[PDB]
Amino acid sequence: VYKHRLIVLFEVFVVFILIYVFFRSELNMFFMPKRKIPDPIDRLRRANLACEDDKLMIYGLPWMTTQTSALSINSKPIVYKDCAKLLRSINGSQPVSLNDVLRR
Amino acid sequence: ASLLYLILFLLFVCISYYFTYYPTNKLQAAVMETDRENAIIRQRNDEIPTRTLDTAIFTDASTVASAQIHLYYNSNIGKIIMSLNGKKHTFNLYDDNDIRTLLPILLLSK
Amino acid sequence: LSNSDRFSTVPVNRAKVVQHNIKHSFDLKLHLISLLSLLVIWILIVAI
Amino acid sequence: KTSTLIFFVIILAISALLLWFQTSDNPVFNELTRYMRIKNTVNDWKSLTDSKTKLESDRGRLLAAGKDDIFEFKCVDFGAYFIAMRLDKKTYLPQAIRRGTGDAWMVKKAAKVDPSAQQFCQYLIKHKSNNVITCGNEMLNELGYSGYFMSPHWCSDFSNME
Amino acid sequence: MLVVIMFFIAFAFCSWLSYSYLRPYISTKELNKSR
Amino acid sequence: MITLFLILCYFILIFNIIVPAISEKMRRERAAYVNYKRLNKNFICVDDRLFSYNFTTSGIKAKVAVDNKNVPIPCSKINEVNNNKDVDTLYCDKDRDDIPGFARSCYRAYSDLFFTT
Repeated sequence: VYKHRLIVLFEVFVVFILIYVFFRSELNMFFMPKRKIPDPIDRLRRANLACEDDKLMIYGLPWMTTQTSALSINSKPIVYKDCAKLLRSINGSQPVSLNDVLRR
Repeated sequence: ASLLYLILFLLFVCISYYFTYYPTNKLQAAVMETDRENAIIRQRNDEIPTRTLDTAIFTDASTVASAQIHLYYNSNIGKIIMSLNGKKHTFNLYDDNDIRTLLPILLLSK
Repeated sequence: LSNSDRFSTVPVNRAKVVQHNIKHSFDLKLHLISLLSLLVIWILIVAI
Repeated sequence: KTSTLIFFVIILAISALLLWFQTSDNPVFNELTRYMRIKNTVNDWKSLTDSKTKLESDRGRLLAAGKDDIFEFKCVDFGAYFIAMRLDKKTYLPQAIRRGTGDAWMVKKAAKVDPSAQQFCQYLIKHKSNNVITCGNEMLNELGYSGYFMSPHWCSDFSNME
Repeated sequence: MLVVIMFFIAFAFCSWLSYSYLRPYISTKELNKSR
Repeated sequence: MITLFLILCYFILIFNIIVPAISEKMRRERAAYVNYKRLNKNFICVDDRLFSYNFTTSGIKAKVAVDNKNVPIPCSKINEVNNNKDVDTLYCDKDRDDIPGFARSCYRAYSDLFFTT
């Protein structure tokens, strides 16, 4: 007798109706995968520093289609004649991004 | 089929367990969800150091001095606050000028 | 001062008082009741 | 098969009777469900406290920025009493001078301007500052409550006003 | 067939009880109408 | 013989578990809404967003204050937001991905509503 199966499906359908009408948000944020919260620093993890001639320079910025120079505390470009020496003394002989600095 | 009955009964058991032992109302469920996601958020914030950090700060275009600074990350506005010589300065992670000014200090820190 | 001895000179941890009251109190076994009821229903309908 | 249907109808009647028991203003159902509700609530107390103290520790981390004096005892006026508190060095929650083994000290005031009360709070700061009480989990473990969800209290009022 | 009609009777009675018990809650229009 | 068992189990689930659950949820949410209406006036500041709660047939619902460009107003002008009650109100029910971290703010708003009330 298919009537019993039909009526149990009606039972489960009214259960879902009751859940959806009232407990929509609870079941939505409980029984469902959800996207990770984005981090602005996650995008900047690849931001690293180098030297161009005598100017500190920034690389790794995704939205930075054209490379843009760095700025100091006074909103002015940083011009140092020993930029490469500074990088060798601080960051060593290998490039250093924000990831390893943050993980320190 | 037996499989349909089994899955229907298991759906019964799961929904009944949820309604009996889990917060049915939106407020307590939101509290639990915020507890979890704020655990992750606080891990993210505490990942940023808060103690003293030695770094070479460029006071002008061709002048640099080594000094100690403090850092604190705020995710309410997604910005960073830094302390230098008892003075607090804000840098937004979205504004181009703020990130451009902040990057040399963060990347030149030992 | 009539009920001065009713109060406590030392502070009272009323949360622990409530927690002992809950600990040493009748346990309505709804878990056992529900399992037994489901077993009874299954036996009465499916099994018999 | 007839017995199966009879049991079906009997259990349906039992379910309907239970629903009638639940919906109506039955004192027995009310007493039993209040029993269960009180037990569940007192169980949840701990998790609610932990959530609130994590949130308020985050807010205290945000608030303490460029103000070193916040980390030192200050005599704050609550209208009816003076409390000597600061922000905890480690957890960044409010922390006041304790009174014995109880809550924070409360120098009751008999008017709006009470120089003696404030001077006694200063005396507490300069002498009896070795024993302190911190809101959140420490106060929960010592006195059974976290200070939050309690009105009036210094933890919630100090956090809200600041 | 008999079980189906018996279940409809039980469901209708139980739905009547549930609605009568839930009128103050689900019918927000009723509660805001009468203050 | 098993399908009758399933029908009866689902009947019990609907009328002895879900319906009293709905009653309890409405009771608690209406009490929280009453305390909110008596304590807090119109919008409140949560995660630097302006949230206000209203009670409907499906319980309590949180709406965020957005301007003409569906951008949330910062709390810095909350006072005027109280005066302009006809501002654009965007509900938390719909997953509007244009506003970043909408679920963040809505869940935190509900959590603060529970904690205060």
